[PDB]
Amino acid sequence: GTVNWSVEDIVKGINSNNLESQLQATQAARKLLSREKQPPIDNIIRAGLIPKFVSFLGKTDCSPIQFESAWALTNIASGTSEQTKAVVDGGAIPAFISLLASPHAHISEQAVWALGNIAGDGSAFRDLVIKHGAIDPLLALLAVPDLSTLACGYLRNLTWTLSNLCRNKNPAPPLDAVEQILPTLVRLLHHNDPEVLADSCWAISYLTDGPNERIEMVVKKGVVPQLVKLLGATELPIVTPALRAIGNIVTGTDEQTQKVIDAGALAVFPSLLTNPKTNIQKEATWTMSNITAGRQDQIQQVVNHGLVPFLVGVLSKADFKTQKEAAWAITNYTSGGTVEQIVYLVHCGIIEPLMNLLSAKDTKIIQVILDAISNIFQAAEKLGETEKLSIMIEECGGLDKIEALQRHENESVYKASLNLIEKYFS
Amino acid sequence: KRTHRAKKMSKTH
Repeated sequence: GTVNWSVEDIVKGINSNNLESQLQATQAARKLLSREKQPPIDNIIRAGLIPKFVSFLGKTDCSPIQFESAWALTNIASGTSEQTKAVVDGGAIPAFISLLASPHAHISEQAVWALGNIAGDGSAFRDLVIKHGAIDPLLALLAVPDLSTLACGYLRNLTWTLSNLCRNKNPAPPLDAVEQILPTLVRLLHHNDPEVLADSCWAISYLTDGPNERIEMVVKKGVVPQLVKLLGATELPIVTPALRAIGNIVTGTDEQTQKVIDAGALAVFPSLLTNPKTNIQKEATWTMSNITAGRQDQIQQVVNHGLVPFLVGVLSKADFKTQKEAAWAITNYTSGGTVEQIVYLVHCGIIEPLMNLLSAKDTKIIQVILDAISNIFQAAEKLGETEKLSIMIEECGGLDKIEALQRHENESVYKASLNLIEKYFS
Repeated sequence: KRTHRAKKMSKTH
């Protein structure tokens, strides 16, 4: 009956003066817009149908046309920015917020979903959705004693939409919206559905991707231990955002970073730094690099947890981008560590893979490595053992690599190397 | 210190 209508038949039905004809035609639009290959979103927009769909959202007396129109609009709003905008410019935002209170769960859920698509377009629409008062009624849908009594699909949608309200930057969401959402998010993060957990992690990851005061608002809610537990989950779609959030946190103050350590994060790193997914290995190593940029007692915990050999491992063999994070981690460690910590690093075998990386054609990694080498020499000066290190560097091919880099195009590179040769190899 | 979830989703069924 409503399979494969043409756009002009949809239009004819929608402009009939007959609410049931209008319902049918709307559902026909919903089915066109639901198909996998190339839903004709532009054709429906150009036929002028958005304003009619939007007025159908307000038909309380006809729940099925509210549902079909909400579903149609959700799929228009899922497309490009220009398509999401046509939905917003039709007045959809306030009309979807009013349907959040619908007694029909499947309608309320559709409105949740549509608002998530709108907010997911970017900061401006996210902030407009917020200004129109969406957060109170979204959160009231989750004001239940036990999230387990909600339908699973519905909870997941609510979680995803909330995550889109937490998204983006330039600007980040209003501080007061973040304060209002956070307690519900903390509760979703203790829920047992893997997709709610994933999306709650994603939300927390967005909220920690910012300056220290943004990180603080999250860390103060006590979530860091739960994030560490999710870090150890078997599902990759959970570990990925949990690790992004932990990483973001450790870009903050040394005290914020200490909370991550205190909660036991370092114990999961032997597995993250060997994870078969190269993106996890990369972000794990990035995260290490920010922990090795902290204080000496923090560097010591990296040492006590047995993580220096895992950094030697990733330096020795990993995807190139992960190796570049490892080089950063080593330059940070050597720049802030004690003499003893730096010696330990050499005893773990850091020099040979560091030298092997000097033949990379990435001039950033080269500077990072030269800085590390200079720092390690500086610790050896203090013990009077620059020679022993010089020999170690020469024996694995490292002197040849540094000699060459005197003739490198970049300025800091030729300088840094000239220095080392002049200072330690003449 | 140095600084994947779909933005939008269409409903098919």
